[PDB]
Amino acid sequence: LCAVCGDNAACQHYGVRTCEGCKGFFKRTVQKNAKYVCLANKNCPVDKRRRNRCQYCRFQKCLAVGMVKEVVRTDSLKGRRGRLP
Amino acid sequence: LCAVCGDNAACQHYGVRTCEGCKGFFKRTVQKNAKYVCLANKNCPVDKRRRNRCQYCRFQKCLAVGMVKEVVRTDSLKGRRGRLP
DNA sequence: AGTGACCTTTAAAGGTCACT
DNA sequence: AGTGACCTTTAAAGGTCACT
Ligand SMILES: [Zn+2]
Ligand SMILES: [Zn+2]
Ligand SMILES: [Zn+2]
Ligand SMILES: [Zn+2]
Repeated sequence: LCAVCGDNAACQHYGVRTCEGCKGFFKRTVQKNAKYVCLANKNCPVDKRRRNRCQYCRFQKCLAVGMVKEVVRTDSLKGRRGRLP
Repeated sequence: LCAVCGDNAACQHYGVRTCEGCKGFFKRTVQKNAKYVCLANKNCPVDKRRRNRCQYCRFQKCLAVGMVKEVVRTDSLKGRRGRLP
């Protein structure tokens, strides 16, 4: 299951077995180089029910569990689907 | 282009860019743990035309170009299709 | 604008069988 | 029994768009 939020997970995404929602979130965050601010103490619990309630803490736990930014495509590799040789 | 025989090659197989024929040859050789003997000096040229005329020299150069035996599935992984998680 | 269930696209695995 | 053109299956990458 998903290491950052607990939802159901079929395979690994950007280094960690993740939910479909946390694949999309982590992917859009890095492409847009988004930057967030947590309205509370950076201790927001990130489970399936509270997942969207803080984008900072949800990205913070993304980096903590070990999702790697470099996997989302950048420079030459942007746009191509599937595995890269 | 296929590194062992020169035929056309679409992708990489067991570590080296190879044709379908040399993918199949290399895979069954290792599964059957086959062992060959070269009817001549072990210098037999392996191109597309003479490709099947000596299975030792074609296997000899197969390991030389650098395809690795471990990729074909053994023990736990025998029988399973596709990429491994 | 952001979300995420759903989809296509890849590299590369093995399985198949007319032909030899 | 051996070959190899062809097929299906894997994980995992991006793209979509009704819903919010
Ligand atoms: Zn998730
Ligand atoms: Zn927070
Ligand atoms: Zn070849
Ligand atoms: Zn020979």
